[PDB]
Amino acid sequence: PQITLWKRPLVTIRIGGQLKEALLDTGADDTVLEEMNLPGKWKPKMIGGVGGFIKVRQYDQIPVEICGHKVIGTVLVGPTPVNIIGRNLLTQIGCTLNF
Amino acid sequence: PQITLWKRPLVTIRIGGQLKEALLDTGADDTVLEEMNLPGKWKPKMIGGVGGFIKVRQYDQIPVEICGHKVIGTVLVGPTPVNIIGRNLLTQIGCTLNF
Ligand SMILES: COC(=O)N[C@H](C(=O)N[C@@H](Cc1ccccc1)[C@@H](O)CN(Cc1ccc(-c2ccccn2)cc1)NC(=O)[C@@H](NC(=O)OC)C(C)(C)C)C(C)(C)C
Repeated sequence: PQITLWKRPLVTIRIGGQLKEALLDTGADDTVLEEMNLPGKWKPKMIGGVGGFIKVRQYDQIPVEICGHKVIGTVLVGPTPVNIIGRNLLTQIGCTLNF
Repeated sequence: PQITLWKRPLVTIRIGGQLKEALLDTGADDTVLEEMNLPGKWKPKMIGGVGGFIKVRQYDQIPVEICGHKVIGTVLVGPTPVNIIGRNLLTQIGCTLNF
């Protein structure tokens, strides 16, 4: 698809049994999801945005379905205002900015 | 051009004679520049990112040059860690997210 930017670029994603809305974010290095109890090992990290830092849990090698595209990578979980799909997963779906 | 997302989509912008590096950010409603002086009236605004809110100064109808494209719109100035080009100006350059 070709997504214009008059509205927030929100899509539905699937992570295990859970459907969520998430923002396609070219200004995010990383994918950050709202609080959820994913399986397996995690590492505590801090990530920075506008307004300062938040503490997140880093889970590696997590399958996520984004608009029917299957990706597998790193997901951070923490007190983000919105679910954010960052470049680490945008690159796995083949996303580019065009103008 | 087409910009891949392997690295941060940083581009050079020109504003009022000044060169700046800025991030093309589909996850930003607004364009927000690091602290700088601009002419004309402004008013305070609070904008929220992942780590909370910052207070910025809102300037309307500011011309910006982004990758050869002349745009005019609202620019927020304040304590952002990075210059951000948000959807208000991305729409003016006709940017789409493609995958
Ligand atoms: C290298 O660090 C990052 O990549 N940081 C990312 C990040 O914060 N990205 C910012 C751009 C950025 C990059 C580097 C340093 C600082 C900031 C944005 O891509 C995503 N972010 C994601 C975001 C989106 C919505 C909201 C929000 C806020 C209030 C109410 C509803 N939503 C908060 C954060 N958007 C905003 O913060 C924007 N906020 C905004 O559009 O609010 C409507 C601003 C910018 C206009 C302030 C994450 C923490 C998401 C990984």
